[PDB]
Amino acid sequence: PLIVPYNLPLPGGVVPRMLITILGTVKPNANRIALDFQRGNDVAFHFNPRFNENNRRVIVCNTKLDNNWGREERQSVFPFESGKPFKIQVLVEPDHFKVAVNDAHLLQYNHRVKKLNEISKLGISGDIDLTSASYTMI
Ligand SMILES: CO[C@@H]1[C@@H](n2cc(-c3ccc(Cl)c(F)c3F)nn2)[C@@H](O)[C@@H](CO)O[C@@H]1Cc1cn(C2(C(F)F)COC2)nn1
Ligand SMILES: [Cl-]
Repeated sequence: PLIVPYNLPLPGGVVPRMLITILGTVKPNANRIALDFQRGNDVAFHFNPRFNENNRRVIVCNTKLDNNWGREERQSVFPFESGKPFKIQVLVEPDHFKVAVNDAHLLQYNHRVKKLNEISKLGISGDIDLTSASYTMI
């Protein structure tokens, strides 16, 4: 187990068939979780579970370019529960990131940042106890 915030290096960036697995437990009374796939200061893919946005649970995804957030993609399907162990899997495909939680498909996010081989860091932050962060090629 690791203390958040945690930075997982992605040397030479990401590539199709790369499967990133994040294991942990959501804290009790969690407010937020964030995964940030970064290309330098740009955030290619921000994955942001919010547990109380106007008393609703929502997944927010976005990209940050030149320090500016773009158009949010939102999902009401919310597989996380406070206090419970989770597995987030991000599968890199040619045209999108595919996300599954606890072995159930959640969403896809089309690549806005095109240079996959420069997306060289994954930041993990928010209201979790982080057990592990690793990747493999499927
Ligand atoms: C409150 O900041 C968040 C941003 N955010 C979260 C974290 C964050 C830090 C620490 C932790 Cl531990 C953690 F979990 C975290 F989510 N940092 N930045 C990020 O979630 C962003 C996603 O779109 O939304 C917000 C910023 C934002 C959105 N927008 C609009 C458009 F441009 F997107 C939507 O109408 C205009 N303008 N600004
Ligand atoms: Cl944090």
